[PDB]
Amino acid sequence: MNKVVLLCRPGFEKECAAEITDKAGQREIFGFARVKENAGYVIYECYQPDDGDKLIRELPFSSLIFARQWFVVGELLQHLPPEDRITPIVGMLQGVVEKGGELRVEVADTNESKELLKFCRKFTVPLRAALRDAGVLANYETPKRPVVHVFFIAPGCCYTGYSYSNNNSPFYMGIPRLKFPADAPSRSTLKLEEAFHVFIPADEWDERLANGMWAVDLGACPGGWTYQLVKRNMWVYSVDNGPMAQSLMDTGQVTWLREDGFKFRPTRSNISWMVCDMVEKPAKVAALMAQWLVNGWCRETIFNLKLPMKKRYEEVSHNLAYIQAQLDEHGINAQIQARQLYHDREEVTVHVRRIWA
Repeated sequence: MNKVVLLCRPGFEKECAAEITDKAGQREIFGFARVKENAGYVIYECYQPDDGDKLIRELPFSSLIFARQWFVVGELLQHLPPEDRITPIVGMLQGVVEKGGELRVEVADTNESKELLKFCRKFTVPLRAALRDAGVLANYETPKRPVVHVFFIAPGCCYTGYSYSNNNSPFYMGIPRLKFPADAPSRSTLKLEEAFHVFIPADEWDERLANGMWAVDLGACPGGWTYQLVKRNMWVYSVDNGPMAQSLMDTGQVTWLREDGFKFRPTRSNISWMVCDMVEKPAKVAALMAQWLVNGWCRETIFNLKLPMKKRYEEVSHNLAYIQAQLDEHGINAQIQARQLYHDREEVTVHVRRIWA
C-alpha cells in the first residue's frame, strides 16, 4: 500500500501536503499529494507500492504539525450498496490486517460530512462485529494492535487501512472529545485542554500535570488557560493587566500579577509549567518562549503561535527553528512538538519539555 491519508483542518490541505511531501522526502520516501481545497484531508501517494507502511512506521507522527491523524489505505471503494454494506469492506481488509486492536470509522471534518459522520459512528457497531467474525479485528480490544480505519469520503465511498497505535493519534478523527465547562471564563480553555491530551500521554498526566505544581499563565485574562491549570490542582500565577474571573480567584489557587506577560520575570525558581496564548507576532512569542526555556524559568511549556497568511508551514517551521537555535547555543536539551489542534484556527500550539542533566 502506497497511499497515506492525513486528516487536517479544512482549508489547510496545502500546508498538510507540503509538510508530508517535505518530511517523507527527507527519508527518500518519495511521492506526491494532490490538494483538494477544503476537503479536510490529503492523500500522500508514495511512488513505491509498499512505502505507505514504511512511512507510517518510520516517520514519527509527533513530528507532523498539520496532520491531526494519519493511516495507510488501499484502493477506493465506490458505490457501497445499502443491501450489501459489510462484505465489500470485509473483503478489502481481509489479509491486510489480522487481529487488529480497534476500529474507527471516520470522515473528513467538514460541515458537508456531518450527516455522514452520524452514519459512521453508528455503522461502527455492526461493522466491528463483522470484522471480528472475519478475523480482521481481535474479538477483544487491544491497545497495542494496529487501529483499523474505514474512511468515508462520501456516502458509499470509503478507503480502508490502518495505523500503528504507537505512532498515530489516539483520538477519533484525531480530535479529543471535549465538553466546554460552563464555569470556565473563556472558550480558549479548550485549546489548552486539547493540548494536554495531544501532547502528554494519558498515563503520565498525574506525574507531569501534577497536583501542587506551580504554573505561570502569561496574558491570562480572563482565565481560560488558568482554569485548566487550576483543574489539575496547580497553583497559578496569572499574569495580565486585565482582571481574572472571580470564580478562579475564589479557588485560592490563583495569584493575579497585574503586569504585561511579555515583561514579566519570575523570581520563583520552582515553576513547573508556563503557558502562553498571547496574540502577538509569532517571531516575538517564540523569542519570549525561548527566554523562559534557556533561563530555566519553567520545565515544560505550552504556547500558541499565530500563522501568517502565506507560506504558513515554512514560517512556523522557522519560528520553531529560532527556539531550537537558542536551545543549541546554550547546550539545552529539550523535546519540541507542535500541532494545529482542532481548537486552533489560524494558529498552531507548541509543547516544549526541557531536560536537566
